[PDB]
Amino acid sequence: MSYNYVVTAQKPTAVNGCVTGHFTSAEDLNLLIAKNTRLEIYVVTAEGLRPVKEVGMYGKIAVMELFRPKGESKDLLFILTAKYNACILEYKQSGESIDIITRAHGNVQDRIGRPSETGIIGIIDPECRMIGLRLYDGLFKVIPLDRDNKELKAFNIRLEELHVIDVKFLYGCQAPTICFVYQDPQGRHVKTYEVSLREKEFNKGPWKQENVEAEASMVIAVPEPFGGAIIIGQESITYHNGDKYLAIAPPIIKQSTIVCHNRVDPNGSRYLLGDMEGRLFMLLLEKEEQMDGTVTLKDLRVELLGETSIAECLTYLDNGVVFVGSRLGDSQLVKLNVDSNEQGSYVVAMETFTNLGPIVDMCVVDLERQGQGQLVTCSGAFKEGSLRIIRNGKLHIRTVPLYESPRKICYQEVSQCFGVLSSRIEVQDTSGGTTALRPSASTQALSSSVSSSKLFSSSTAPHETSFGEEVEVHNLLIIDQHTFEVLHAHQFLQNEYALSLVSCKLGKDPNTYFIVGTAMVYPEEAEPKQGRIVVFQYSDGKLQTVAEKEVKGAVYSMVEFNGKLLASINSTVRLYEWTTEKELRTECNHYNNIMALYLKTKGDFILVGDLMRSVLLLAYKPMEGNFEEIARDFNPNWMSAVEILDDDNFLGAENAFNLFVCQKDSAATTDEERQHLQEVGLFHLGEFVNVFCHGSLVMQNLGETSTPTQGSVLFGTVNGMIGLVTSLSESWYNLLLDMQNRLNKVIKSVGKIEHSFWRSFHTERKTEPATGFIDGDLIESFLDISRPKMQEVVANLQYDDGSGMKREATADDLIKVVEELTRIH
Amino acid sequence: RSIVRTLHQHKLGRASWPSVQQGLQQSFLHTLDSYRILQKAAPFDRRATSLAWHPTHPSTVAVGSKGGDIMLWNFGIKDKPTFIKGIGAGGSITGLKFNPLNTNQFYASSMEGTTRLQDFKGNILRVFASSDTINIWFCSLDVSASSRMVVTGDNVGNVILLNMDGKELWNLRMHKKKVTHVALNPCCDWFLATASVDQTVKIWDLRQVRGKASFLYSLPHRHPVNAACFSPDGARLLTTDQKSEIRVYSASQWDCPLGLIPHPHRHFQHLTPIKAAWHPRYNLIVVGRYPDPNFKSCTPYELRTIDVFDGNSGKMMCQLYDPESSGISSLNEFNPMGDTLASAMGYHILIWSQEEARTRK
Repeated sequence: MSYNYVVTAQKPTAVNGCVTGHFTSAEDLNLLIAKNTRLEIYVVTAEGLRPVKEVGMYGKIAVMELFRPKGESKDLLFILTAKYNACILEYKQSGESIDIITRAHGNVQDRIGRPSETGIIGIIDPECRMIGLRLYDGLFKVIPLDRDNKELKAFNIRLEELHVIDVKFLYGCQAPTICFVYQDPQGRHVKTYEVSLREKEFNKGPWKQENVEAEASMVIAVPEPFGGAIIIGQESITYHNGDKYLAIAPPIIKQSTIVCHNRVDPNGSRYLLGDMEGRLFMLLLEKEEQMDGTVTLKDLRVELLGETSIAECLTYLDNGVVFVGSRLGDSQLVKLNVDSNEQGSYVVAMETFTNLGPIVDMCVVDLERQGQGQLVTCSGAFKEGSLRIIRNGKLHIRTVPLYESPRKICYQEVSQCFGVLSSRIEVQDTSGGTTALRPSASTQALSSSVSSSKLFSSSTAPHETSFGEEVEVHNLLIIDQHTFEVLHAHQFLQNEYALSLVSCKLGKDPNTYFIVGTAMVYPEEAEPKQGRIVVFQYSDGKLQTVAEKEVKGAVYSMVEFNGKLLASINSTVRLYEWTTEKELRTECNHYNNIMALYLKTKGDFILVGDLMRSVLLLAYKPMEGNFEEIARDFNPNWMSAVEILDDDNFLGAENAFNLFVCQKDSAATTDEERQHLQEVGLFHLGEFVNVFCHGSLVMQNLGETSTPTQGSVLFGTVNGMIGLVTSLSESWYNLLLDMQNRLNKVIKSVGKIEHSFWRSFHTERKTEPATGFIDGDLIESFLDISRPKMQEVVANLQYDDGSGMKREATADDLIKVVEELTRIH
Repeated sequence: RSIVRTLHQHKLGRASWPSVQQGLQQSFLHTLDSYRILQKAAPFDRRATSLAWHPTHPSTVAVGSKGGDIMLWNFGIKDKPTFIKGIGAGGSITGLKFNPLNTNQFYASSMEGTTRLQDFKGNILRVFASSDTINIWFCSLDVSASSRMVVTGDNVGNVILLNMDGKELWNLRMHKKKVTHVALNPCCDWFLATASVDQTVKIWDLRQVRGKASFLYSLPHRHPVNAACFSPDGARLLTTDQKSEIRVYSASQWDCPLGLIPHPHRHFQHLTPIKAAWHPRYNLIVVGRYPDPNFKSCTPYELRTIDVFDGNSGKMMCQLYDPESSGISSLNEFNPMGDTLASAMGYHILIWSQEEARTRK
């Protein structure tokens, strides 16, 4: 009865991976970039980046590595998806026609196994004798790179080391040989193994196991002439090769963890390293000659080049230019100068590339014109953090840099401003409290008002705090809707985290308030035991504390509900009325939750999203002043967001990157059966949804009803993807399902992945086919194939145009249909 | 690590899902320390031997006794639970799983020697097999839905495997003595586990083997085995002995173990044998205790209680205890949901759900 259509409004922009090589031709230096379903191919030029190709895959790309077997004139490409579809691909270009040929393909899924904590790891031997994969604990998977291995059959080798951190193949080995860092009760260690194909087993490695620093975290395999291995930790850098050992401990690196690496010089003399604070360093290997003409390591040095955006990945490109691929902020092309600039930096930004992710929250507001909704998102994280204001017309995005982390947003029309929670990191000062590490919005506001609240500062056993601990400082920012200037910043108490915010009116009170939920945060507590609801009024350019309500736990959620305030505090849901004396008064409570994290309402009905009891459907009863449990989805699901499509349809998103839709049991003959929600829709989306919201960014066609789709729910993702979910009739659902099956019979899938397999609901507990959801991207892909291909797709297709009797469908009919679908976003 | 910060990081993509699972494991243990208030109790006649949950519904449960007496009970209903009696002397039910199709049905294995499928209103729909000669009876039973197969164990060493409509092509002997437990994987369909008094536990491939111990893998032990249960994920096998041990074997090279969880659950004649169990949505283990003066105790205080361990580490994390229940918890089973626990002690059924909340007007 629930039939859904899902479509991309803006593809995800975050980069999950990037590699450089010579893939499109031997002479070009190509950069290939992975955005979670999309693969972008560029050629690196003297001026910047030239777009060459964009493709979609039916899968989350988890590994992307170039390699060149013996006898190949240019690199091949190995890719593994999150659903363990493995493929070897070759680039083929002729004229304006570009094709990706499948050189090898196969499903490498094991029948059983727990995917590892440190995620998929994939490595290729430098001589391309084999591929090595760390997919499951206790095993190292080897794919021999024989040309006949077209099904990508593999074999498993036992690993005695169950918790591998990183592994690389070594250079200068007669057989493929791995070196890897692991952790065990004795500490962390580095060890090596030779790889015997005949025995399909490890043999003793060329050098013994060595102890390394307790926080050794990454391994780099150094090419010739150096050979050996680099072990990167948080406070030290070491190099190992046989009897050769060389360690340095430059203090400069201790402040922030190094998180990515890429080889800069072909001979291994220099590498670049990027940290979580955006610092960019060069690590330099000094050579020592030997009597036999070999080269050994003389010394190690680290040199700070400067600051960049927080880097997910780095690639040295050419001409002193580096690409910095970021997932938490915009990606960049930066220039490295031999001499520093006026401020002492050797790094110069050349180009910036938009990243909306992570989109932690958003709202819809008719910012410019009535009825023309725009989306306002809290985008980014730390010094890269921002607000983003997105509207169509492809789209325009305005950026408001915050240089700290925004968390939540609401709009308060009567004051013509926005309230935004934000937070920044500060570190301990020399003698006093804490000091910030950089300027940010909360430190650059036009005005400020510290919280003078003492609601539980008295009669609360204080909890000490030690030295070395950094602290987070949270603020409520009042932001002008027109200028986006920081009008006010209200800083909360030390160790107090502002977590939720709503702007709404309650009861008969004509004032409009900002309502904030908070939590007192200490590192050692397994759960918060204290929180507040705080009611502010905005007038005369400042926030005034109007009222407070103390609770013994974290105020995870608050929502306006029929002129009352529903709030979730640790294991309780409480409904408060706003009295004439400006106080919250309990009407009723509901307790059958572990932690009620997400709330939405519609009329007198309440949808509750639980931490672990996935969803509950409640109704408020005004004539009884209490709650009744209406129904529940008895299937466990770890929710990340929820939304109400209507009184009978309930949307959910879960941590395995799937969506589902629940309905009441229409075929229920008893109260007990009536109490069971039915999961009627399932869909493997492939993204993590953090927020749903009602609204639309298309110009409203006043009198828009009598349309192929019904309803509009937008959602935002970690990767910056924006999507829309809408409802369909039964006939349209059947039509689109037939169309998708037929396209799957016609469309060539890169890596030979079936669309049904990709979109199939999949967890570690259960695997079932999808139902009730149309992948609108697949539907829209019809319009880009040639007309004979369209005719074949629609060949012998029965179709009912408008209202009437069924007839043969023509390609132009489906062009019209899909074009109509495309206008909903 | 103050979860909410980690939840935000996960929303940023920084923190991985398993880290979240770890934090929430910590949270569930923290609230499990508040299950201490024993909510409900329910008696009937002779000892309990098998336990099962209604999969879809949280508050409904089924239990099978020493005297072929089955009970089906729902909470918050007060409608005087559903009962069905049997012979009462030598018809001890020993295996009990719901029907994946018609939840008002149930399979059953009986000391009488009749693997049956029967309704909660009493009508026997079908017998599946039979001994036809006393002193040879069934002890264990389990079912799989994805393949629609049934499997059941004897007191002598032979296992039987049926389809949902009959069609027996199995009944080769696997062991030399009684088979206490046997089980199927839920996420795959075609590897099997069986346990025996022969001090060995065996992993089969039900489609390939036909040759009377042309098995797939064999894991030995020092003592007999009372249970061998798979994970929900399918990759971790739990095994539980009769003297003092627990072992965890992995998907990766079944032979060698990952870890030993030593804990005494010693066997006895009139006692119901003990059955460790997983928790469906975490990496926990739940077990009942039975003190032994000869076991080398690390703790100076040794009381009978329900212990809760971690799977992939080795050590404990929680202990449930409540007076007025100083008997020994033979059976312990969590819900598929993760919010409820049931215990079956001798002549007693206990419910341990979470306690007091605040109130409304």
